[PDB]
Amino acid sequence: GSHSMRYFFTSVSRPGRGEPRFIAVGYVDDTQFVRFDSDAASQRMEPRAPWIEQEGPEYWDGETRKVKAHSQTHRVDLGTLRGYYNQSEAGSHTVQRMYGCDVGSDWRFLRGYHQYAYDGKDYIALKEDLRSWTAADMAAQTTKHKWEAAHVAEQLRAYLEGTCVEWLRRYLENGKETLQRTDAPKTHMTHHAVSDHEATLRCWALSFYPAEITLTWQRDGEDQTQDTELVETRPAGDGTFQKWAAVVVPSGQEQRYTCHVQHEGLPKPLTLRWE
Amino acid sequence: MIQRTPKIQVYSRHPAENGKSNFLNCYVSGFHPSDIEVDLLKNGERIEKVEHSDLSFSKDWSFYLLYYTEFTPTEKDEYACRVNHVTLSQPKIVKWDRDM
Amino acid sequence: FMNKFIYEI
Repeated sequence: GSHSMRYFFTSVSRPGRGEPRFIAVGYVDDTQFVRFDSDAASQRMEPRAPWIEQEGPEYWDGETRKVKAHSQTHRVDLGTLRGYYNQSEAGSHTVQRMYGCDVGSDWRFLRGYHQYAYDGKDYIALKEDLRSWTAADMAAQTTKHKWEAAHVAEQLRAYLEGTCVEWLRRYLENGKETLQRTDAPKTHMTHHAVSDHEATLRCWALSFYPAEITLTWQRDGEDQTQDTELVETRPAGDGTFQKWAAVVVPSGQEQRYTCHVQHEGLPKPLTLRWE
Repeated sequence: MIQRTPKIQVYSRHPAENGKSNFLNCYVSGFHPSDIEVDLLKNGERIEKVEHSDLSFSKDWSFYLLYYTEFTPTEKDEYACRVNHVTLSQPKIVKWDRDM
Repeated sequence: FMNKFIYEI
């Protein structure tokens, strides 16, 4: 199906407090498998998935040698960006980089991306054609010229369309028990009495993977999303996800309300009804 | 610079059942910058052994973290999560509700 | 697998 490999990098300067905090994480779909933290002791790429630890020492040596290069590039970038924006030397600033590739149902390249942000604001991004850049302001345009001169986009295209896809396919094959699975959500409905004339009807979906799911409340068929307390899909901690949607029902109207659960793991959308 | 308020969710990995082991999670998301302080509390007291996930961000570059610790819920015990961030004028306590 | 080459801003 659509699968994806993504790498996230965060570099936070700590002025007068030590080296910048560098954190790198790697995801296949909604599953973290690699991590690096400058404040950890290993100073190595650590595994976060059972399918990745069986890689040899060469894999981890290469991953650590590349993540330290990323760390050194981001440390230089912190000062370069502090210079471009004429910011003071005593403020902590954040740099974020996210790059990866999505492959389709045929496990062939579908989309590549490489985004770069400064202080939570878009800075420079690779366009969908993997040839041009989108800059946010004039410092980002300066970077765009520096990167067009160095032919950065061509090397990035070679990586995203080739190496990224190949290693994503390797991961999908080696970790199919967790990566190619579809855990259908376990659903149930709860009913709480907020008063004697009102009640809360909550609809739960637990233990599902991947995280994409739709919970919709309906009253006699009409949509109730404006009066629906929906929470962000949250991790359970075991590689699955949770979600719930609540509605305030007048006491005696519970049979009018139906919860609808749509997930990739469900052959038919589940329709839950209280009473 | 950009400052986004953390959304906090306190929950359990499994449906709460008294006497049975479980995991307490405090999920902070959508915040910026990344400097954040998250403590899990049992009856107001700080829980010592708390592990946390690794720092990642969303499409709008807002960070998300998951703090968790093993625990056995009971009928009388109270659990909560204290979160402190630049965007919060006062550290917010989010109580753990078995049905949320 | 991360990118071997990383250029700077």
